[PDB]
Amino acid sequence: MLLAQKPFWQRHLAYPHINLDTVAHSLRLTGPLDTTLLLRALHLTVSEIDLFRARFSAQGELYWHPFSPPIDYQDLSIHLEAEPLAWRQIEQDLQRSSTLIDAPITSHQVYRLSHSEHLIYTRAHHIVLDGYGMMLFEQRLSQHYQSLLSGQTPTAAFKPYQSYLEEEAAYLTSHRYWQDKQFWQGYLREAPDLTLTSATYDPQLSHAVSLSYTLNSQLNHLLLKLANANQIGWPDALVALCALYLESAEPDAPWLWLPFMNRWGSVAANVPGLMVNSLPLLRLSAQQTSLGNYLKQSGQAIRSLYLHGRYRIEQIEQDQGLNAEQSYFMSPFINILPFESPHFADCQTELKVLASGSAEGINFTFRGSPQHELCLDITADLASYPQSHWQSHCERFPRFFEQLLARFQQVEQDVARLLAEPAA
Amino acid sequence: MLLAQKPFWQRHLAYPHINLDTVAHSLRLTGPLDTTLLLRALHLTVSEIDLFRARFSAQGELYWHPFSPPIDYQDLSIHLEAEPLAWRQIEQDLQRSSTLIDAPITSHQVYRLSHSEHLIYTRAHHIVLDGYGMMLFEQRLSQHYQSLLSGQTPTAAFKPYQSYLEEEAAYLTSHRYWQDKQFWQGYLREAPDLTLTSATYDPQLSHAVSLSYTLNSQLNHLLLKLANANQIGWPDALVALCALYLESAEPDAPWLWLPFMNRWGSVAANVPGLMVNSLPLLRLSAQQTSLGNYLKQSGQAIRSLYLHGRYRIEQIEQDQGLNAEQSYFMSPFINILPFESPHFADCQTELKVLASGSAEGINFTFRGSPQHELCLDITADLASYPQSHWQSHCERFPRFFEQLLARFQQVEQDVARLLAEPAA
Amino acid sequence: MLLAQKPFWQRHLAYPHINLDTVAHSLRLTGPLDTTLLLRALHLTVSEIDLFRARFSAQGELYWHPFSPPIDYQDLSIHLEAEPLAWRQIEQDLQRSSTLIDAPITSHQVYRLSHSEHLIYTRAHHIVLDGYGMMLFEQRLSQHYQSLLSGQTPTAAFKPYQSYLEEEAAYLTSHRYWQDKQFWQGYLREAPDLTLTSATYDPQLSHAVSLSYTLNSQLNHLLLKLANANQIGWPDALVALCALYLESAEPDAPWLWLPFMNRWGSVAANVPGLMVNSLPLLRLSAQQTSLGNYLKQSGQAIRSLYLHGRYRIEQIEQDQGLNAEQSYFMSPFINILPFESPHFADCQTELKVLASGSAEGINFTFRGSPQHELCLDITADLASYPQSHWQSHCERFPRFFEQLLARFQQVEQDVARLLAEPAA
Repeated sequence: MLLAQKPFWQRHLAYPHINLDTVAHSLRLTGPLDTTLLLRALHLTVSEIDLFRARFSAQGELYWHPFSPPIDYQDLSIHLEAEPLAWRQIEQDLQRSSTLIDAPITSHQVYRLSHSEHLIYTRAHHIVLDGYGMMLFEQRLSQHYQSLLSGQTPTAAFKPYQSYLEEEAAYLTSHRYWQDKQFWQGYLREAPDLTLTSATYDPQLSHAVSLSYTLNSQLNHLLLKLANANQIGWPDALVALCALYLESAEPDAPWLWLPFMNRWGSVAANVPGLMVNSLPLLRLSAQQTSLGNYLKQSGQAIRSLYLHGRYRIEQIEQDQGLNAEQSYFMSPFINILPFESPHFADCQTELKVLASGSAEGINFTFRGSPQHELCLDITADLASYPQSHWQSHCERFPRFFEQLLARFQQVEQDVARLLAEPAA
Repeated sequence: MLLAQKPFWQRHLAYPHINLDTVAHSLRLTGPLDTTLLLRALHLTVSEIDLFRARFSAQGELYWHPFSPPIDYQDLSIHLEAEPLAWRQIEQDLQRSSTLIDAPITSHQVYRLSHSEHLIYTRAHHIVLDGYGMMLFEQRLSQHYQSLLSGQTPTAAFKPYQSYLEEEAAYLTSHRYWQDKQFWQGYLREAPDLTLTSATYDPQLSHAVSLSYTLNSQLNHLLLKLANANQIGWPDALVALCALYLESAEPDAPWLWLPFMNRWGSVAANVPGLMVNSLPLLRLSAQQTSLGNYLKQSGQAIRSLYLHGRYRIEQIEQDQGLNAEQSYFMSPFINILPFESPHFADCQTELKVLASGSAEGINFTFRGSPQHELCLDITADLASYPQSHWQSHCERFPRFFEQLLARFQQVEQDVARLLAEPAA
Repeated sequence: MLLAQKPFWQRHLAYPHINLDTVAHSLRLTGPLDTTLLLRALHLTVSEIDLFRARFSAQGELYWHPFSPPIDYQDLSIHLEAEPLAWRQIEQDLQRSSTLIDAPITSHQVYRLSHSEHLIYTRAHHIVLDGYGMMLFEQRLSQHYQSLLSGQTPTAAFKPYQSYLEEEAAYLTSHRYWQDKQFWQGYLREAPDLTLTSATYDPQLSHAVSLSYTLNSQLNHLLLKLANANQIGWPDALVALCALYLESAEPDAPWLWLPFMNRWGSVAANVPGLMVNSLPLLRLSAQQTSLGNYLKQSGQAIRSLYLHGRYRIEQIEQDQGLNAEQSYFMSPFINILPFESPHFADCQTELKVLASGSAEGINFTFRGSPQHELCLDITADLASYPQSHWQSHCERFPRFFEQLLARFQQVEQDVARLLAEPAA
C-alpha cells in the first residue's frame, strides 16, 4: 500500500459502518448511441485499469483479484418507471455498507432507459482513484467507443499499475526525494505555522453547504489575457487571484491549499489511480507590489510546489513532528475542475458527481473553462468551518471578480495598464 | 509564433522599410546538368518544407498558405547578356522591400545560362530559416536531383513542421524546461554582468566591414589532432582556441557568444526552419593550466551549455529582468559553419552567401572543414563596434594561429608535448 | 588517474615488490553447467568492462590496452591431479609479481574439474575494482550465461568507463562539489579530532586475525523489524546498532568508519570500477534518547554521509590540512556485505574471497542477510591493533546481540516498547 493510500485505509478502520471516501459519477447519454458498443467500450476501459482489481486484507495488505470488474447492464426501455428504477439501484450502491476488506472496490452499472437515453454509473473508493483518474477513465471510455463505432484500431491502453509502482519506488530512493524533503523543510521553517486538524473533529458529523456563482464572460476573457501576460495557465492564474482575494477576505489565513495531480512527467499520466497530493501555498503579500508582479511571482511559487510535489504531504506531516493521530487542516482549499465530460458521437453528455469525499473547512472550486462557462462553488463543512465566514465569502468572492473586471473597464481594457496598478 | 521568431517579427515592425534579417544563397552549377530534373528536384524539395508556406497577419499570427512556393525558372542561354540578366534580377530581389505581412516569405529562382551553366537563387527571411536549415534545403535538393537522375527512389522526406511545433510544446511543459531555467539562472549569478544592446543603437545604420584569412593546412591538421586528442569535436576545439585567443586579445570581455543548433536529438534535424539559439559562454582563465587541460575543460563547459541549450535566450533575458525594449549585446560571437556545398553529378558547385542576418558587434565566422579549406572571417559593424578594435583583431588573430603552429614546430610536432605546455 | 586511485598507486611505489591491494574471488559451480556457454558468458562479461584494459606506465599514467583480458580455460577432467592443478595456478597468480606497471591488471581462469564441477577464478587490483564492482561483474556473468542457456538476447551491457569519467569531471566542476566540501568542513570542525595514521605503520607488516559469529535467526527477524519501524534499511540499522554497541565497548572512539559505495544515482551503477569512499560517521550519544530514537537519528546522519559521499575522503584529508605523507586511520570500520553469490541454472555456487586487500585497525563485517543467514566477522590487524581489544570485541560484541534479543523477549516481542526503552 502506498503512503498516499494509508490515510484512507485508516479512516475506514475508524468508521467502517460508513462510506466516507467514495467517488461516484453518473453519465447520462441522450442520443442514438449503440448500446452494445458502449458496453464493450466500458468493458474494455475497465480491463485496462489494474487498480480497479485491488483488494485489501484485514491487515491492510493489498493483493490482486484476477478478474476485471463486472459490468452490470440492464435494458429498462421496457418499463415506464425506467428512470426511477435505475436511480433506486444507483442510490442502493451509494448506500452500500462499503466495506473494504476482501471486497470489490468499484461498481459499474449501465442502463438503457430508452433507445436514445442511457445511464452509466461508475463508483470507486478514493483509495484506488482520484479526480484525475476518474476523468482518465471517462476519456478512455470515450476513446474505445469511438474506435468501435468507426471500426478503427484503438490507441494504446493504460500502462500497468505496476509500472507506476516501479517509478514511485525509484523516486523514493532517488536523490530528488531528498531534495524534495529539503525543500518542504525549508519552506515551512521560514513560514507561519500550518493549522492542525482539531482533536474533536469527527469526519462523519460533516454538514456541507454550498453556493454557485457563474463568472461573467467578460471576466473570462480578462482571465485568459491575465494568464497569458504572465506566462501561466488560467488555472494557476485563478489560484493566484484567489490568494490575492484572501488577502482581504481572510488575512489571518497565511495558507491556501492546492491539489497537485502528480501526473506531470509521470507514467501515472497513463495509469488511473490515486496520486493527488495536497500542498500548502504560502500566499504572497499584496503590499508593495503590482498585480502584474503578484500573478507572476505567485505562479512561480505555485510552480515551485509542483516541482517538489511528488513528496507526500503525509510524509511532510511526519517530518514536521505530528504524531500518527494528527493531520493538517487543509483549509482554505482551492480546486480547479477544467475537464469536459466524455463525448460520444451524436450525443449530449450530462455528467453528475454523486459522491466525492468529505468536505472539510472551506473550499473554493472552479468548474468549467473561461472559453465557455466558468462557475465558482463556495462549499463549507459547518462542522469544521464557521458558517458566518462562509456567508461572507459567498458575498465577497463574487464581488471580488466584479471589481477586477471594473478596475479593468476604468482603464480601457488595457491588460498592461491593469497589471500596472498595485496588487491591493 | 515561436519565441525565437518574436524578435525577428518585432524588428520587422520596427523597421518595415529594410531587410534586416534575410537569408539568401546562390548556387552556381558548372557541368552538363539535366535542367529539367534539377527543376523537378527543386520543386520537390521546397514542397517538403512546410515553413516556407508560412505567412503572418498584421497581428503577428502565423497561418498557412496551401500551396508550396513557386519556382521561377528562366532559360537565358539565348541572350548574349545571360549572366548579367540573371544577376540583375537577383539583386532586385535582394532589394525588394520585405513584407512579412500576408505575403510569401521565400523566393526560388533558377536560371539556365548555357547548357553547362546554371544559377540557383534561394531566399528566405531569417524568421523561417537559419543556417542549418539552409543546408538541409541544399542537401535535400542534391538528394532529389541524384534520385531522379539515376531513377532510384528518394530517401525519406522532411518531417512536417507540425511535429516540431509539438515537440517544442512538450519541452516547454516538461521538467527539463525548469531544470534549464534554474541552470541559466545559476550560471548568470556566478558571473560578470552580460552586456546590453546600447539604447541608441539603430539596426539600419549598420555598417559592416569584413576580411577573410585562410588557415594553412598545417593548422587544420593541428586543429584535428588537438580535437581528437581531447576527445572533442573540432568545432568546440576551435571555440576553445578562440576563447584562449580572446583571453589576451580582449581580456575586458568575459563572455563569448555561441550558436546552438538545437537539431541533434530532435525532429528539428529533419525539419527545416528556425531553431538556432545564441547562448553566452563564460571564458575559462588560461592562468595555471596546460593547453590540454584548457581544451578539455572548455569542451566540458561548452557541452554543459549544449545540454541546457534548448532554453531560449529571449526567455533568459526575461528571467534576468530585461524589459521588452532591451536585449543582450551578443558580442564577441563565434559562428562555425562546417557544411559543404551541395553536390551534383558532373558538376562543380559555387555557393555564395548573398545575405545573412546583419552585422552586430564583432563576429568570428569559420566556414569550411579542417580536412579541406577553413577560412576565418572577421566581420564587424562599425555602428556598434570599435573600428580600431576590428582592425586589431584582423592582425592578431591570424598571428595567434601562426604562433600556435610555431609552438607546435617547437616540440617536434609532438601533440602530447604541445598539450602539456601552459595555456597562454 | 582518479583521486581515489592515487593512494593505491602510492602504496605500490612505496613497496614495489609486494602485491598489497588485490581483490580476488573463486566461484565453485556444482551441477550440469554448460561449460562452453559459461566460457562465452565470461568472455562477454570481461569485454564489457573497459577498466579491465587499464594499464599503468612508469610515471603512473593510466593508458588502455586494445584487447579484452584473456580467459584461460583448462579441462582438467581427464587429469588425476585435478583440483591441485587448478589451485596451484590460482595461488601462482595471487603470488604474481605484477608490478602494476605495464601488466594485465586482472586475471581470469576457468577450470572444468569434472562434467559436474567448475571453478572460476577472478582477480583484479583494488585500483580498478572494489567490492561492489566485483559484485556487478559476478551478476553480469550470470545474466549472460542465463541468456545463452535460454535462447534470449542479453540485456544492456555495462556503460563505457569514459561515461563515468565524464560524469565525475562534471561533478567536480559543479556547485554540488562546493556544498559537499562545506558539509565535510563543518561536520568535522564541530567534532572530535580524527585519528591520523601512525607514522611508524608498515602496510606490508599486516598480521590479520579473525573470528566469525553467526547471528541467530531470533535476532535476524528483530533486526528487520527494527529496520521497518524506523523507516530505514537493515544494513543502515546494523551500522546504527554497531555504533550503539561501541558506546560502551570503546567509548574513546568517537568515530565509526563506513564504506560508501558511491554508486547511488550514478552511471557508476552500470560501470564496474573503483568508486567506494571511506567516510567517518560521528557516533551519536547513547544517553537521553530511546533505542527507537537512536536508530532514527543514526539513520539520518548516515543518510547525510551518503548524500555528501561523492566528495573524496582523500580530498577531505587535503582539506583538513594533512600532508601527502599522512592519512586517516580508519578504525573502527563496519562493512556490510549483503549481495548473494552469482547463480547458474541447476547449479550450486560456493563463493570464496581469496584476497580483499589488507586493512588497518579492527573491522566488523556483516556477511549474509537477515532474510536468510548472516554472520558477524570481527577481524583485526595486530600490527595496528591490540590483540587484547580484539579478543575483547569477539566476546563482547556477540553478547551485545544476545542482550538485544533478550531485552526484546523480555518485553513480549513488543517492538514499539523495545524502541521506547533508553539507548543502552
